[PDB]
Amino acid sequence: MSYQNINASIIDKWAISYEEYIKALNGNWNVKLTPVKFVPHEWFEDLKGKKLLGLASGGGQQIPVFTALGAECTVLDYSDKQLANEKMVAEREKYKVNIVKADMTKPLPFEDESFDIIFHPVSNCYIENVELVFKECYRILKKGGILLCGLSTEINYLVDENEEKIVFSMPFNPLKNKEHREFLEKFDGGYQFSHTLSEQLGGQLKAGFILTNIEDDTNGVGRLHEMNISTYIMTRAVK
Amino acid sequence: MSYQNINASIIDKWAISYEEYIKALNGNWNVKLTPVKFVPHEWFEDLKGKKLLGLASGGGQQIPVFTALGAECTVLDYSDKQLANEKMVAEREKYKVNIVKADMTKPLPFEDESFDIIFHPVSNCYIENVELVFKECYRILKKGGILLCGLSTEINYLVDENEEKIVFSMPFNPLKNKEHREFLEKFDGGYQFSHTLSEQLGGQLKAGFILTNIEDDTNGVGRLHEMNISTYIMTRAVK
Repeated sequence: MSYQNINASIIDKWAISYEEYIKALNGNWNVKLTPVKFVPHEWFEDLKGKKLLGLASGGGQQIPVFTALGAECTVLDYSDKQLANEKMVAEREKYKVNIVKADMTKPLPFEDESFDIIFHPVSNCYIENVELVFKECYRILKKGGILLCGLSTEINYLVDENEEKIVFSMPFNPLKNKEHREFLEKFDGGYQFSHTLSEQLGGQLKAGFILTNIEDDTNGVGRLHEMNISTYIMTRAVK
Repeated sequence: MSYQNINASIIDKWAISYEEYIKALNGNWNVKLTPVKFVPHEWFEDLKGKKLLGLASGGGQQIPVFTALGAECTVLDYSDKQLANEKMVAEREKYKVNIVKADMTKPLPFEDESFDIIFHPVSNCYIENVELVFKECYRILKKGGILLCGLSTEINYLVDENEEKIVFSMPFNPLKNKEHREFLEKFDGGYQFSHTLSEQLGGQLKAGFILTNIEDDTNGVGRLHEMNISTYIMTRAVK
């Protein structure tokens, strides 16, 4: 089994309400790239008629909202259950959505200049190398297209469950380090990877993107969140 | 008795050799924005003939190298001892340099569009508000000019005296929190401040800079360095 298939099966082992979809149709909406903050509405521009890709954004959480606002949406995920939740909500609200099962560690199955916007919430913590994913995002966006990302860092991988003593040496890589794989095994964590700023932000620059907004967020729950420690990045970039 | 004067006296209380300067005249050189890594030479373009500002870059370690390579340099720093090092090298090599004592938290004493490049190594951990400094950098750079920075983050300000446990809630601000001021006063650390990515990177975007390169670095010594934990950013941006 590939580590990506192991991750999907763990996610499968573990959706927007009808009322919330109704609110979105009435103009009342908010989505997240990271655990706490809502994405400023201006980052998306006008979505009516825009082609949107939810990159590892399944579960029937954000795509139903973008669909209610008029976007023609495609959702890519490697978890069958995340994809099933997207289909369940599409059926409940009688809307069309292009559901694609695919591993984002590999080339994306779309043509060049196919999308106006890519919505990529926290998810690349499940893949080892992110630079190739950002180059693919650049290829499939049209000129002037928008990439919005939620991005993990190193801090959450420095600590153990006590969220206090710094115990792990970086990078956190369970493919390469027995100690990191063993820690995840105590909590059924699968294969998760720390990533540096050279990866999460420099990877977008190397692909050609112009970064326009960079903001911080916290975990939403737990000790590091209560201490107001910034553990995630929210980014907007344009091609 | 201001915090900037306190920091300057602590740094004072705490330069390149002739051989190293001559190596630099011969195109054999390396400088740092952060504790460990050398700055890629391509980030500067060709220094010959460029007007360069070392912003809080005193100590006689980088400015003599850029002068050897043909840049016309100004060095700004608030530590008398750091500026003395620049004076000792300039007199030994008999080159021209503009040596300016000034507090970079306040407006910089330069005309708009005056410099081709600003070199800004790790230093803004000693000041509370960094967004105003980036705006001043944008004002004094020529169109098409380059800003190179070494930037501190939050991790170094999370930890106890042994770099073991995460004990401080953010932001770390000794002007506002007695507990933070007391911690530094135990190590003769002065007044240092944590800064977020919204500040260190978003502050460059809000001033008008276009980020072109983002890399990470470590502390160079101590427990977090031995664990390879990234605690600094290296950046290049263009106006």
